[PDB]
Amino acid sequence: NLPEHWTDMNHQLFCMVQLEPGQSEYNTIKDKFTRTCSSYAIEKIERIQNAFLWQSYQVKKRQMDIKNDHKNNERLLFHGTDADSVPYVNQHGFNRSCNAVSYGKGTYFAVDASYSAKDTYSKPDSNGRKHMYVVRVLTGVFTKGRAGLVTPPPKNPHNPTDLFDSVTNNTRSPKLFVVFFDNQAYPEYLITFTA
Amino acid sequence: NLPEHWTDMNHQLFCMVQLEPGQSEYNTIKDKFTRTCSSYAIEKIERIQNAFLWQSYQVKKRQMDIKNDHKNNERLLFHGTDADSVPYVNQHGFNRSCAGKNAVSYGKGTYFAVDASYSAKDTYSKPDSNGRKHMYVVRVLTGVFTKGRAGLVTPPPKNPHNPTDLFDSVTNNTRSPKLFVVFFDNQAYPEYLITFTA
Ligand SMILES: Oc1ccc2c(c1)sc1nncn12
Repeated sequence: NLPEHWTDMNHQLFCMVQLEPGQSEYNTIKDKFTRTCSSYAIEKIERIQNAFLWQSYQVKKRQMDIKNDHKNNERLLFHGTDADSVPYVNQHGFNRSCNAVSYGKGTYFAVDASYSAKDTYSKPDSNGRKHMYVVRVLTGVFTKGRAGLVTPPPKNPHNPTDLFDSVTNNTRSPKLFVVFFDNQAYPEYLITFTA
Repeated sequence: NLPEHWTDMNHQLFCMVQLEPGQSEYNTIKDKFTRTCSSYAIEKIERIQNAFLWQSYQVKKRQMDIKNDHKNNERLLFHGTDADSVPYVNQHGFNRSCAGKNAVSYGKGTYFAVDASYSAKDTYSKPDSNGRKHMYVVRVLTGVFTKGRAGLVTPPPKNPHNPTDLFDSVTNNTRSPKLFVVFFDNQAYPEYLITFTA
């Protein structure tokens, strides 16, 4: 049950689709980036059409909507990666087992494109190209994280197995989210850009 | 997709169901266990009915069935754990970030044994304060596998020149597999808990 904005895949399950500059989809995603990254040059934006990653994400999304009994569990975040990790993330998504981990041993997602735009995350390749994903993240109900977490803390010490969905640096004004489970993040767009 | 032999859960998402000796379900697990663990005695066997884990598991199984060529992708395997781990596993399954380092390491992931005897070692199924040991019977998507290596944090590529086309799991020995390692969430469904004692 594959989204509208996706384009036909000739019965295949995976495709990177280069967006057309000037059209609505490219303009929406470019504007999310340029809010904090208007000094960088965008070379291209690719929609990630990964049927498997999508299915697994959508299943986790329906589970978290039931669990939390409301539907505001999704946020759009950024993730800066090096050139070598791009093929893996496109095909297999984010992997905590693969950078400071101050708020737990999960995958890190930035609210601001500027945070992910740092060279330590979006590592320039030899040609100077940087890579950042626009990611759908199931942040759900979150709390402050701390070093050493391997899962989010429980929502009550009385019930140790009922967990928060993610952790953040700051609950009132978050700038990053950590998630600790595969398939809590769908990599939706890859931005190729330069300094 | 909840299987029709599961007990009704009255719109609940999790339930442990104690099995009865003399039923085929209990007896087939007992026989699988006693095959290599005849010196131990089973206290009880519970069916694990976790709606969410089962759904995420079945999605990965259908994905691996499409990906691989008519492969038998799923094995029934054993997992020894400590009493402190049973509530997390029952509710959230098997988390590689919590895995113990195995005495013979074939990668940094969750280990599953062919033989109950392996899982029955006190190192895995640690005796609780009452002398009870705990072993899961687990549906595992082993898929297409190769000999593992201690450095692995994911299964290796089938081909070094295509680094993203991966083996599903690794084993200690591909001619005679005794353990499997899996590197991803929802690639194992904890189906039964065996409580046993000396
Ligand atoms: O401590 C970290 C580690 C990784 C990381 C961040 C903070 S923000 C970000 N965007 N992409 C990757 N990352």
